[PDB]
Amino acid sequence: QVQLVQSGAEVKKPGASVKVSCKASGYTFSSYDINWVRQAPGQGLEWMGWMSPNSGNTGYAQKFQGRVTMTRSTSMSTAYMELSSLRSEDTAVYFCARMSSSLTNYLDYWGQGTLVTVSSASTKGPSVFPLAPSSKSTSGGTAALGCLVKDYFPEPVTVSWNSGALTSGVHTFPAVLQSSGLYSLSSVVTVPSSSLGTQTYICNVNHKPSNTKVDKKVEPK
Amino acid sequence: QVQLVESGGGVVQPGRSLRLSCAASGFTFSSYGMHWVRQAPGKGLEWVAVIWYDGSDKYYADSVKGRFTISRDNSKNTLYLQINSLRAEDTAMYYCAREATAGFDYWGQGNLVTVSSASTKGPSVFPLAPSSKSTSGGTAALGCLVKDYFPEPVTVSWNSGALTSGVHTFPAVLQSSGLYSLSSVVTVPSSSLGTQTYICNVNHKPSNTKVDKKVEPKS
Amino acid sequence: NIQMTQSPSAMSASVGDRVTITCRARQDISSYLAWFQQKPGKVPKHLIYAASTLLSGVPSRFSGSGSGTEFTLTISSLQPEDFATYYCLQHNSYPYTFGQGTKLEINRTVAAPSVFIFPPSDEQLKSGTASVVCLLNNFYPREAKVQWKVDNALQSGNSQESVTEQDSKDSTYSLSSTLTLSKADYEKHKVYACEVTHQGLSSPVTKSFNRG
Amino acid sequence: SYVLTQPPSVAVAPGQTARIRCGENDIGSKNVHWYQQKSGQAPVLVVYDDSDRPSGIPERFSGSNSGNTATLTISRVEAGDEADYYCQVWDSTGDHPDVVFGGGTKLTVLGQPKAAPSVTLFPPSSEELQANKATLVCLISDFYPGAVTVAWKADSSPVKAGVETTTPSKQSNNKYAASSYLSLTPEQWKSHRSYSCQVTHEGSTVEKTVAPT
Amino acid sequence: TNLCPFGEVFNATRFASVYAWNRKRISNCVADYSVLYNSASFSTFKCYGVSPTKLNDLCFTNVYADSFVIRGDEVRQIAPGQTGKIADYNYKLPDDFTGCVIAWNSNNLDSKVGGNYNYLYRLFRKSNLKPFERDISTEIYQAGSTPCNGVEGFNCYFPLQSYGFQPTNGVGYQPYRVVVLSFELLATVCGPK
Ligand SMILES: *[C@@H]1O[C@H](CO)[C@@H](O)[C@H](O)[C@H]1NC(C)=O
Ligand SMILES: [Cl-]
Ligand SMILES: [Cl-]
Repeated sequence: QVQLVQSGAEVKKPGASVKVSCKASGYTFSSYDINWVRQAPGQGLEWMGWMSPNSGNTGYAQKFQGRVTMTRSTSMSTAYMELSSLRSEDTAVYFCARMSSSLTNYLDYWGQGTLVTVSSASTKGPSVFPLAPSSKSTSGGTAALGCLVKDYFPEPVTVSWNSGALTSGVHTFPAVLQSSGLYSLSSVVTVPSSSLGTQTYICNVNHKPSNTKVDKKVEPK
Repeated sequence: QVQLVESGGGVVQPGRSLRLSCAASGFTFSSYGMHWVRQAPGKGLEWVAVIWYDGSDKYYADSVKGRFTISRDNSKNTLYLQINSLRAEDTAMYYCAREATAGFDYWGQGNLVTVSSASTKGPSVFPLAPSSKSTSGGTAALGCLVKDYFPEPVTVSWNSGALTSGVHTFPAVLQSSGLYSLSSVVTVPSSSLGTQTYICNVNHKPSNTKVDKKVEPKS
Repeated sequence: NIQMTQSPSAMSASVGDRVTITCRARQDISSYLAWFQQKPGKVPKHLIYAASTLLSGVPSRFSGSGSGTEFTLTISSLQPEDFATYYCLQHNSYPYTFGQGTKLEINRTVAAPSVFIFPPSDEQLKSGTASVVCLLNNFYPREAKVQWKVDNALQSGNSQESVTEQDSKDSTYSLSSTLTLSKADYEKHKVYACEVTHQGLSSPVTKSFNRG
Repeated sequence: SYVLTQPPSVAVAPGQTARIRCGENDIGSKNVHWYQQKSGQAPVLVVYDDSDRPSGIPERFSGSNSGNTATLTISRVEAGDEADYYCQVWDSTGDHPDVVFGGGTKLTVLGQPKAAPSVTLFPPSSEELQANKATLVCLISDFYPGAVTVAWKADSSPVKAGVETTTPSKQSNNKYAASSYLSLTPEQWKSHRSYSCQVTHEGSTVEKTVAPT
Repeated sequence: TNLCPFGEVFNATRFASVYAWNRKRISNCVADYSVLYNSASFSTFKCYGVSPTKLNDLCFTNVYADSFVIRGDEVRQIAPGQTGKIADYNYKLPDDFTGCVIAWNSNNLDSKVGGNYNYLYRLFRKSNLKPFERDISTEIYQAGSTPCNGVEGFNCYFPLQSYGFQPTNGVGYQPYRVVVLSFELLATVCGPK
């Protein structure tokens, strides 16, 4: 099997540069051109250019001519793509693909993609608040309680419940990017209303990009 | 500040060898390819050889393949041309030039190579005295005869440089003896033969000779 | 070697003329032909490459043309610093090949030489040799003839000529003719003559001396 | 240089056949290729050379190129075909030899119930009001397909200021979840007697209210 | 059954430059080849490895239609065993070529007054193109002993050159559209019989 293994995610502030890698596996690196495709979040694919590992020559789309550099390392079979003068419009998953042997030109094998996020928000740990349960959150036999993970950057954030033991009924919702640029998510668990005083509910929050781990007890009102 | 200075040239006997150098500065030597060009006395230009920027590929002229070897040391920023199986056809001025975006934009100063069995001999200088029967109220010719010298560069100055107008230094001729001879002459007002002094200065650096010779009127 | 042929091998022109020099390739060299300029005694100056691309500093009155095997250099409004020897060189394939050269000299008006004769110096005669020198100064054109007559007897195979390059100002030539003799042959004859003919002389000029 | 214009959306039912059209002048002059991209994954090549399919691609996928339109016929449509489908060409007949993609076409296989939204609304925590801030959290869950229209109102009168809403995202169960946040000042929370979050789906309307204290 | 879309190859509005020639693979159709042979609006129709008459009776594994634009006196280079700027650096046919080279004069389409400098061909290369290889790179060519590093100059040339088609040019310098049909053998593309 031919495999295209890219590099990890990157978070950059506007005006910076990014250098994504792509290691090729089960073929002859020098026998196939490497093309780079780009995909904005929930949007179409945008082609960037082609690199010939043998010759090292390139060909870029005019949209990127002057801000993109596509290089290679023969020794360790790795193609590199470098975008400079980044802006938020360059927030996208950046894809690595092998062009076919057929001059027909189809991309037969792709890569996992590298997410680079361009924003001016700086790393901030989340402020965590308890969303306390009320008898107005119940369905007679089961209420709802949660933790609000407010104002953080960048993603991701991890939420567990009661030391990673409460797993049945957890629902951690996808985050929202606000106008300020900071993220906020919520994590809610639907819990029997015969045990609001019988058992306690702690919520564990982790934001590794800021080394911020927080525990919040959720008592009723 | 970009410079190509040569050394090593001089006199060698037929069959023997000589290593010519071309030292570089004022630019990145390893970035540029280098060529050798030569010119026999009174003949045209002859391209000799070229060497790639990184050593590597080298090329030669047809009349030079096998006997000469081009090379270079990038750490010493220096280009070389080794010369073997030397014949009279190889007596020439050798220039190095760099191949750049703007062509052969910089050249060495040139080093002479004179192949022959002769020995480095300084010249004998004899005054060509002006005629005391000079036409009167006109011009008078006088000069210095620079005879029997080897190898050839010879510089002639007049009154240590003060006299520059009216001077003709003739190109040297390679005599049958293997030595060189040339004359340098100057025309002066026939009246100032008595007052003004007239001295020629001949310098032959291959033998480190400096001669000042007195050209006085004669009958 | 591709081998290049220039034409003409020499020519003369006035300041302000326009002059063309031809360079021919034995094989097709695309448009990769360079032109060089060299003034007597100095290092060559690369003028043009790729048949028509000027080098840094070269005046635009130097215009190169040509493709394949026939190339031409056209110099317009000739200027004093342009009179030199011009070479062509293909840079299409190794080995690079230079042309035979084209010497470009100024035309000037016809001038007659001033002739001088110099007996051998006594300092030289003491050594055992006798060099007699004849000088033809500031003439044009360069074609001149110098016959040596020792006691009205023409000499052969014992004289040598040397001519200068055109002078910066008067654009003239000068010639040195040396008669070589042993002192034995020298002191056996009385009158030494230098006979000179040139386009600007109505009749041959002679300058002579008698040993003494 | 040419642009491939796909139809943004095409929806069918299970067992039916979907046809995705890729358009360009003289598109038959070149070979059209087709890729499938399932949400959160890399594109996979489904048709190459107009009609040839790679190894392991079902035969119910088929390709054709007949003039100025190429179409991907996906027949006997299953659920795993719900994806984004892109067409691609290599165009050197314009100014620069480029690889061109189309805008894409999403296949909503549309084969599941019409489950209504579950909504829970949360007031501001006392710790947040102590921090001089306020947030109302409207959580919409287990709603299918994958739309929703949200609106807030302070005492029935809409707010529009301070709202930030998530775009619908599929859950494990295969329904879509979404969320909406309303940023208030503490005084604005206590000034009004009741804030409400209204959720509209298909024709549904579910409103949840929260009061201060 | 399926019609082999030869009309979309030949009557395409725009053609590619020869350096970046286009290849359209034709497959799963019934080709009627005499449509081309029996109607000669073409200046050249040279086949190799097959006779043109018998094309409607044979079957092949695949067909490739390569198209591009050159000038008249270069059509000769679109043949097996040719040498020249086109055959060496742009479009090379193999020695065992099975197919047909079709060309026709396109002066009325690809030349314009003032000159059409849109079409390019490659001027140099380190090595000659292998058969059916394509080079679309634009690296500055190093013809000399010094690296170019992106700047053009002495022995440092941009590798592609424009054609310069003007309607007044001689017929040997006019533009010609060229379609090369390569038949891969081993019955996906067949004649009407
Ligand atoms: C191109 O158009 C002409 C005129 O309609 C037509 O006769 C011809 O057959 C077309 N080309 C092909 C390959 O069908
Ligand atoms: Cl490509
Ligand atoms: Cl490049």
